[PDB]
Amino acid sequence: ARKSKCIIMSKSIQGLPIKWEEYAADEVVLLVPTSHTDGSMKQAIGDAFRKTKNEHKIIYCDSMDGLWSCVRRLGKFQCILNSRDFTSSVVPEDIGRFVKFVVDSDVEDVLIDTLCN
Amino acid sequence: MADTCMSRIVKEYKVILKTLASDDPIANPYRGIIESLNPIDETDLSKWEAIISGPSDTPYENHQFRILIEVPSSYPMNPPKISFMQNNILHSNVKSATGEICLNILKPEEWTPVWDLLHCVHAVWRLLREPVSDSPLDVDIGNIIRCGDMSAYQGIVKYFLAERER
Repeated sequence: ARKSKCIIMSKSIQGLPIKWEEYAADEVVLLVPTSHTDGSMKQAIGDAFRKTKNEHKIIYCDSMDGLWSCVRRLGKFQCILNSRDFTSSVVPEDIGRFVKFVVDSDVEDVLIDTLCN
Repeated sequence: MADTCMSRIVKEYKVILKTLASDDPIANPYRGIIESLNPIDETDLSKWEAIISGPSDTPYENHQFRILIEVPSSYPMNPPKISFMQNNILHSNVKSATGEICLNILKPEEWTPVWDLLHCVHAVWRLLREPVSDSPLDVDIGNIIRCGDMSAYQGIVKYFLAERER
């Protein structure tokens, strides 16, 4: 038994070498911040959810406020993100009210460890 | 009362059966909008149920919704109590858990006895294509629409409606 996840898909997280076909069947949501990504998400990530008909689990968001509203309303157990892709050098204080487990990591092994259990 | 509530709901009961029988879009304005509208237990005419189909050009497309309608003893002076089923939709003007619907026409300030169920269910359907900005029961899905992030609104509802089938 695994945990439910809300994954925020910045450039760095898209880069992670994750075989997404194995996780598409699970209760995972991919929120895509188009305000901090240049084009569409990596095609092969998109393709892996389609092969199972779980393409609905990827949600594109035009603004961060709306992205975070999705996080609260979706209310999954785990919130994986990486703030380094949003600051030139933030997670609203709310989120702890709706989510149980926040992994906000820079390190690759951490990000993979959580998303693969 | 029951003298007047019963006579009036019985009149409507005949209209509803007449109206929803025909496929002719003249005598039935509710083709593919109100799929069905009937009393839950035929013996007890105070509890009705309805299946609607979400309007086109919305995240509610190609999905049905079941609506609970309670008619009070004071009908048609007082409006009915209309609600969705628990955890059946994500809509700004709808408290998803309780299924409560905040629809203007059902307030004592704006209710006219001349309005009937098919109109009331129709207004609920109309709510899905035309959300209200004023004050949401789902302040979160409400916040998404105020910030004009439609991609987010389009996807999260489609996520909700899709994951409701599996």
